[PDB]
Amino acid sequence: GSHQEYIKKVTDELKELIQNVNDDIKEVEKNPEDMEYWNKIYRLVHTMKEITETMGFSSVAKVLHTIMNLVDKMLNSEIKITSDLIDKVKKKLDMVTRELDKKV
Repeated sequence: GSHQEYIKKVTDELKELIQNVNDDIKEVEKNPEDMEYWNKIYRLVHTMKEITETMGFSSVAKVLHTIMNLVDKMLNSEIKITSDLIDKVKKKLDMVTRELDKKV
């Protein structure tokens, strides 16, 4: 129904935002200290979090919140940006993708 189309539109939007974050992570991988990509990433994730809260996707929101915490620490120089820190971000983003997949 129209409501089924709505949910499909919303989940497709979330998948596009995730792909956008993955595309920026590929770039920041080449130069981890590039705060321009970390900032864009933070704002993309914040956008996704807003959507998941609206939708009541609580399990996804909690992972997104975790990613924002980590990225915020990187932005406000609370920890040094390593390969391993980037890996934990990637690992969570993949969790987000799986958890979301369960909505269709």
